[PDB]
Amino acid sequence: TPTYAQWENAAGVLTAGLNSQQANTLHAFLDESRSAALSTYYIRQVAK
Amino acid sequence: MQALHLLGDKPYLPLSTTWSDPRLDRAADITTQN
Amino acid sequence: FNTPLLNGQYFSTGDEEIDLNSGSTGDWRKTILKRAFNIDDVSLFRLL
Amino acid sequence: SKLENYTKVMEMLSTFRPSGATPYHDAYENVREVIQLQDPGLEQLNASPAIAGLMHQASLLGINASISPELFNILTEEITEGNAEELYKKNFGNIEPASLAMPEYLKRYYNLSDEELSQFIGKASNFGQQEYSNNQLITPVVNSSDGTVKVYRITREYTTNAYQMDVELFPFGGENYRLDYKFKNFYNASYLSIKLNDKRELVRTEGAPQVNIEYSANITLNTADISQPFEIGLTRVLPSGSWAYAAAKFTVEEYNQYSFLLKLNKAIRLSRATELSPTILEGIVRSVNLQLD
Repeated sequence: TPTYAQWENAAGVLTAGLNSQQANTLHAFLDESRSAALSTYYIRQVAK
Repeated sequence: MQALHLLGDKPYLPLSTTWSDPRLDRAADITTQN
Repeated sequence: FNTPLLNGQYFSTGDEEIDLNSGSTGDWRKTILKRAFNIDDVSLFRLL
Repeated sequence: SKLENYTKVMEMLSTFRPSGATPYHDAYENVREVIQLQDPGLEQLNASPAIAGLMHQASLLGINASISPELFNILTEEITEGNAEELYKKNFGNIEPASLAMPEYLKRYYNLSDEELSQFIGKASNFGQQEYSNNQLITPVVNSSDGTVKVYRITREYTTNAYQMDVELFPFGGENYRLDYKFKNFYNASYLSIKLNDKRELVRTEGAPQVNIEYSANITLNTADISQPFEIGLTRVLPSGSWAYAAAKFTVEEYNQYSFLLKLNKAIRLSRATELSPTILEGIVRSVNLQLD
């Protein structure tokens, strides 16, 4: 199975081809997903 | 948010219950007391 | 180059050497160049 | 976490399976979103047979369904008793299954909606074992007095004339049960009488029960009953007053929630990842296995 570095490399190569409008939408979606994941992990593992 | 914490936790209400789909005849006889 | 940040990596001038060969599959810096210039690897080498 | 750089953190997060909205594979999400911007539906991928054939179908297709590779490892896992006690350690870590049994805690944990949780809790009656195995049935039961889920082990024990029949018991509520039974031999009953042991008659059926018919009864068994290793005594009484009596004991035990919570976790995460209704997924799972697996 592809290791995370392979995935991150593919993500970067694929992202380099996008335009400003599509990059803006991609970054907004990524930020929302990252926020959900980080909030859940913080609740489980960092919250006192 | 000020009104939100005043209301507090919305109560959970399970849809699965002890209510047995009773017959109208039987529900009426049961509720006929007093 | 630096915005938006790519995989939490900050791009700046350095003494390291970056490959512009299209078939070389360069590091994240080549991806930064491609994203900044909005071009693919083959056209990047052609521009070089 | 003792992690300094961003990509090490996102690598950690890509596999942090014990938390309620991880594992979160960021590079995979970026790739999927880029693909669904650049070629919605992979029309160009599928229009090129060579490229589509360099991939497996299940790999390109599993990028539509938003199943990350660690989520794929979660959903593939062979949950069974004898590993559920440590796959709970893998998939939930330190939260006690008694706390996570409460619907409010679990809804907060998965960040679910109330109506979203309600249909999973209906499906919970399916989440158990679907049939008796080794004379055991292990099943959740919702205590509707507070909505909490309780797992019961029912252990069958044929006591009397087991050559007459098979008999099976399936709870659905507090002291509320379905009893199923299926005869092996024919006796021309004037009626069929079924009792708790030979004592409290829970149901009676007139006429002769036939061979190879699964009859059923929505019996009740109460706390002072089910605390015992009680018998259930069935009795085909013939017009002569002769009978084909037969019976089995059914021990009822309360049981750990591990194998329940792991299946509910698979169901919630699959429904959320594929944005498909739980009813749809339940209608899909039955077309592979008669066990919801």
